[PDB]
Amino acid sequence: LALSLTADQMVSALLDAEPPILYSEYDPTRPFSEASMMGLLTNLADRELVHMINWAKRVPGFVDLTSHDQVHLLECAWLEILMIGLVWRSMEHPGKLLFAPNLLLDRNQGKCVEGMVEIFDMLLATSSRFRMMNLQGEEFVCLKSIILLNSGVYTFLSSTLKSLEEKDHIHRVLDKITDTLIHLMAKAGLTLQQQHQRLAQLLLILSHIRHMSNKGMEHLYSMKCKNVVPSYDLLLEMLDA
Amino acid sequence: SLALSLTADQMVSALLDAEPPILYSEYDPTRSMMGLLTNLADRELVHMINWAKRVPGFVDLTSHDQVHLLECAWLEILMIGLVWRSMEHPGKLLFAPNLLLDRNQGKCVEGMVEIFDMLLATSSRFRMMNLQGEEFVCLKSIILLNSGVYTFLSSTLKSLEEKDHIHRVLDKITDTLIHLMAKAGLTLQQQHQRLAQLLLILSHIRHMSNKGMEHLYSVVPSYDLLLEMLDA
Repeated sequence: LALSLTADQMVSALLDAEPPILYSEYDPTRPFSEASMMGLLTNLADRELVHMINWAKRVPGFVDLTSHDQVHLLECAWLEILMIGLVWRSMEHPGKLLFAPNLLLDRNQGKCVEGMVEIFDMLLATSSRFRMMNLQGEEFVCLKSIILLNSGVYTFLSSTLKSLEEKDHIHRVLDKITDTLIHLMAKAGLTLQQQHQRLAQLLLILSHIRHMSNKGMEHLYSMKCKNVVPSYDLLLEMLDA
Repeated sequence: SLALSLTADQMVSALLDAEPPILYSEYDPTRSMMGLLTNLADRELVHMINWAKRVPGFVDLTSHDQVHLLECAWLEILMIGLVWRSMEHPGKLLFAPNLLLDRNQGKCVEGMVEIFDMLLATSSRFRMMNLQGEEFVCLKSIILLNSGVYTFLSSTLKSLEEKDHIHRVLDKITDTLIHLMAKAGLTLQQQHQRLAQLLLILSHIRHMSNKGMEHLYSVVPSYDLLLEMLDA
C-alpha cells in the first residue's frame, strides 16, 4: 500500500513519524574530558536509536521488507540518520551543534575529543549549507527517509528473485519520495528548472553526509569504541519488539 | 563564465571530447596484482588532471581549489571509470582491456573482495538503469565538483565566490542531465526520478572511495603532488 500513497499523504506520513528530541544526561561535570564527552554522546545516541527504529517502521514501504533487509538498511544508515538530525537541530544555531536542547556545543569544544573537531567542522558546514538553501522541514523528512532506504540498498546480497523484488520495491519507494520532493517544490512556486536544480542540490549533500558517517565510523574505531556501534542482533531485537 | 553560457548539447560535447583513453595494464602477454593496479592508477591520474582542466568551469577556480577538488574526488573518479568500463561484463571488473578480473581474483588480493563486490553492484545498477555515456560523463564531472565543495577550509570572499561558482556549474550539469532525458523521450516525472536515481548512486561511490582509502592505508596523491601536476 506504500506505493499507492499520494505526494501529500507521503509528506503527512513522514511528519507524523518524526521521532522526539531527547535530552542529554542532565548536569554532567563540566568541563568535559574526552572520555566523559564520548560517554554523554554515546548515551544519547543509544537512546536515540530506539526511537529511530520506531520512526523507520513508520517510513512508508520500510516494513514491507524482510526483517533481515530492514536491519541491513539500518546498519548502513544509522549514523547518517543521527547526523542529519543533528544538522537539522543545529540549523538555527550558526557555529554550534545542538546535540540536545541542554547540550549546545561550539567548535572549540569538539577539540576536547581527539579527532572530532574535523567532524564537527564537517557537520557545521552541512548546517550552513542547509541554512543557505533554506531547507524546509518537509524536505528534511524526505531526505532522512531517502538515507534510510538508499544507503544500504546497493550492498544487498541481492541475487535471487526475492532480492530483486526487494531492491525493486526500495527503488519504487525512493521514486515516490522523489515525486514528493518535487511536488513540495512545485507547490512552493519553483519553476521546473528550479525544481530539478534544488532536488539535485539536496541529493548531492547526501554524498557529504555519507562521507561524514564514514569518517565518524573510522573514529568510533580509532578510539577503540566499536562496542558503541549497534549490532545486527540489537537492531533486529528492536525491530521485532 | 563560459561554462554558464553552455547549452546542454554543448556541455555534453565538451565532456565527451575531454574523455581520457582506456589505458592498458603493463602486463607482458608473452610472459603481481597490486603493482599492476598501482601502475595503472598512476598513469590514469595524469590523464585525470588533464581531463579535469577541460571540465567547463573547473579552470575558473584558483589552483588551490582545483587541487582540493581533485584531492577529494580522485579515487571516486577512478572507481566510476572502472564501473563504466565493466558495465558490459557482468560479474567482472575491467580494470583494463588486458586485466579483466572476477570475484575469485578479488579474494586472492588481501585487497579485499568487499570493495570488489561493491564495485560490481554499482556496475549492475548502471546496467539495470541503461546508463548512457552522455550521462556517465555528466556524473563524473559532478563527482569532481561536488565531492570537495563542502570541505573548503577558507571563509574569504573568494572562497564564497568559488563555492557559488561550483554550485552554478553543478546546476548547469543538472540541466544537461534533464535535457538528455527529455531528448530521449522521458516524461517530466521520469526525468526527475532518473536524475534522483543517478545522484543517489554517487553516495555509494563516496562510500566505496572511503572504504577504499581506509584499505589503501591498511600511494594517495598529496596536495603538493596534485598542485605540481596541475600547473603544467
